[PDB]
Amino acid sequence: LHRNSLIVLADVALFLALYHFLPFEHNVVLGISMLAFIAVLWLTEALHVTVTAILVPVMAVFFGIFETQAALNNFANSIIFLFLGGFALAAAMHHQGLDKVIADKVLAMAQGKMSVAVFMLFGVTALLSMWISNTATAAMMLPLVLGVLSKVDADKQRSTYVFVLLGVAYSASIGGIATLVGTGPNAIAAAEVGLSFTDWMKFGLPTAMMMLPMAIAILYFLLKPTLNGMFELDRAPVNWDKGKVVTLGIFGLTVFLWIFSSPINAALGGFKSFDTLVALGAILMLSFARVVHWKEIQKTADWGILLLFGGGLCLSNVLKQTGTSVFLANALSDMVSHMGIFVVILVVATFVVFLTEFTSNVATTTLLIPVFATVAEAFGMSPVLLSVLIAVAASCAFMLPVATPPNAIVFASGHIKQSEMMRVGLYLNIACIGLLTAIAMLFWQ
Amino acid sequence: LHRNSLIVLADVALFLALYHFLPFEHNVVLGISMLAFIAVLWLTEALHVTVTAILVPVMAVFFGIFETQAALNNFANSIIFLFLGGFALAAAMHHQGLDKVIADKVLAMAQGKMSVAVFMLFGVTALLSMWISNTATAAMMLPLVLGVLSKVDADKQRSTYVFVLLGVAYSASIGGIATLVGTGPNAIAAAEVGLSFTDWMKFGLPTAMMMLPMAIAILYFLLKPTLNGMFELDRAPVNWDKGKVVTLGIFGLTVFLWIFSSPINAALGGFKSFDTLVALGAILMLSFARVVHWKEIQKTADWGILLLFGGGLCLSNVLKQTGTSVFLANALSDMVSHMGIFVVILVVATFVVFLTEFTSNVATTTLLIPVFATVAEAFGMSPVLLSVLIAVAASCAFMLPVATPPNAIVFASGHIKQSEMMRVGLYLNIACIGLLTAIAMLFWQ
Ligand code: NA
Ligand code: NA
Ligand code: NA
Ligand code: NA
Repeated sequence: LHRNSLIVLADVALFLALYHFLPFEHNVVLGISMLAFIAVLWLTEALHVTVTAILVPVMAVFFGIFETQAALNNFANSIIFLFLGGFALAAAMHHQGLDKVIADKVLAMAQGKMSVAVFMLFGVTALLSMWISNTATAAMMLPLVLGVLSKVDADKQRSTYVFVLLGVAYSASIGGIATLVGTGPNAIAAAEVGLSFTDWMKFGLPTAMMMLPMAIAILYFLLKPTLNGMFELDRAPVNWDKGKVVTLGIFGLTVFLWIFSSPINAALGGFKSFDTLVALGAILMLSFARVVHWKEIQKTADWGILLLFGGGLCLSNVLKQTGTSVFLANALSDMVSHMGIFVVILVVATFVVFLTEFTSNVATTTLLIPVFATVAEAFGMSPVLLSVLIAVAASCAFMLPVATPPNAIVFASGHIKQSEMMRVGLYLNIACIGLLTAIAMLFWQ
Repeated sequence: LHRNSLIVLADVALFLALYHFLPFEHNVVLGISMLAFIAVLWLTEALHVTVTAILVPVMAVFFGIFETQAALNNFANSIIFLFLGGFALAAAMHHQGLDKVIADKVLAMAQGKMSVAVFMLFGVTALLSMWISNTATAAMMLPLVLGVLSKVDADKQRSTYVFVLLGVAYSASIGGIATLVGTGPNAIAAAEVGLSFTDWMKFGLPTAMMMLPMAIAILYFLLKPTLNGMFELDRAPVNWDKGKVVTLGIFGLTVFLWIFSSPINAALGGFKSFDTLVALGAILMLSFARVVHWKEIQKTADWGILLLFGGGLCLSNVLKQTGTSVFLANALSDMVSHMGIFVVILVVATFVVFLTEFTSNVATTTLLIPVFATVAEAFGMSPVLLSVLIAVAASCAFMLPVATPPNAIVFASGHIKQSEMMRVGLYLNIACIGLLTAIAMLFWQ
């Protein structure tokens, strides 16, 4: 009866059709049929992204691709735990309120000017996003933005107070592209290609550094009348209490180890997934130091995403084992050799940047990274480039809401028009396809 | 400064002491020192049970027992997922309110009599517990019990209304010993020795059937004046709405497959952890049938316990790999051969039944099952017996509150005295040590 129940039934039909009708060696048919099936379910979101994630192994197993345990093992991948460590680290500084104090301390640095208020609102949203989340950083910033944009209250004077709402909802998404914790895609890239925390920062941070000015410049150079206004610093001020200095201390130590993971680990006897251990060491320090309880981390942790990661890793392995990765590489062989590597990464960059407007950031990365990385490997090229690219571009959701929760959060502010966001995003999208294809060309040799 | 911070520091000291001072082959020292360290942390609960669980792998890995990934893989064990399926199945019938309707439908079967009210209150709490939880079934029953015990309101007439409060808090714990979903210990036993869902029901259900009458008989034959009273059926009645019949349908189908897993799987081509698949198939059916959203399952699921499971599995493997399992078997060799198998299981049964009053149900099972099962295997005996026994006896917490949340829930009802519970539990404990040692002897050949 429901829309989504039909999409599912239509998909079951599609699979059954592809399964019986495709003219290839059995394994490839199965792999293709599965790929299409999952592809739909994550794009349409007829079933919750995570339910789909769980579906991958159960299928794999039933269609004899893997044994039950072999398939589930995917879910305990070390990056998944690294991300859990990220969730715990966030949970700590939110419950501690260290996110609030970094907001006030930097926001009250601006004396009483709306000019240097919003520019410091974007700079904080981005810096906080690096470690916390997007969905979380946005919902946490909304009250702080509405507080400031209440002096220039005139909402007949909209474009003063739309530049700042849409400003943070992008700064949350751009701040995610900074480190391996922050947004899902980055994790799925790292898990697929085997990146360290300090590896994904070498890519992402430059890109975030580049993109945030480029994004504000585009919002600015539409309709900004914000060089005017005054402040209302209205609420109780903040102060470092029982180890908000300790949470920062652990955080600092954790981030330190993460950056210097390469020499620290090497000069420690080279432990296997060192970053994940650092992330668990975080969980342990944070608990021994009593600074955050567990019930907090259980609420903060998005187990749905943690599960999703594994569902997609499983998929990747389904593609390899069935030889679907190699079959597609053969199929694309003529096309990709006729295309330049510029052409390819331009097409890839464009495809996602717009496909991410329709669908969930992760859901698409969980779909695309496996297909692309594994096919790239069949061609005997380094799957890293394409993967990192997909992961970044997936977080380039700037057009409509429903693209990312940060978009839908500043939108529910019953003010910003559908039409408005759609065309700033349309510019920013293209702006990015440039910047990415540009940077992706520079990170080659 | 805090109590627990010192316990931890004292433990760090203890480890360091055992590590440097024990006079054995390196591996055994390491294994022993670890075993002791963890043993403390789970018994004292100086760090949250789950934080300790995470500590196992991080140790294992740092002390070169396992590689980082190999260690984490423990957490994706198929039973862990089977339990997640249980959490989803529960989440469904609670959000759907199918737990409420099974309460009313059976409670309103009793026309207006307190005699057949409380006897049907225990029978429901136990039946609901089989699938839901203990902590959850208890907190869900408390309002339904206080509703009934408001006609015989006279709390100078306490022992009418203490027999029923303490009655359900035991019926929740006894109902847990029925199936593989229900309480943690049962899962940790199944994961350790490789039990099917239908395997742990062959043990547990008879034991629950036996124990519930035996427990009420002991509460009854203390201070019961409840053959008197009348009903106040006060609140809106219940009715089967949008697929409360569907939730029951899936539930029924799931439970059906679980029981008949053996012939269904065998006549299907023998898939590996069939029960876990059935449990995931539950999650999928429940979502396709739209009957429960995911955000619900993420709230219901105790990820803390799911993580704990893996922490203990890891431990077990730490014990094997270091040969600590074999070293202890050699150490106990003279003692256990001097003891009868009766003597042994009597000592085991007694030890836990009382140790579970001081500590968390799971925490102790996660500690003891590994030690006992792996040592039992070194003796070349079937680790099943001792394990099942420990898992059951761990859920025999009847004395003080803080033993189980169900105990602490009916206690916060600002009525039942410390002294009262402590001596009913003291009888019921001994009563069980009999029943278990009795049954455990019968389940031999
Ligand atoms: Na982020
Ligand atoms: Na998106
Ligand atoms: Na239970
Ligand atoms: Na207990």
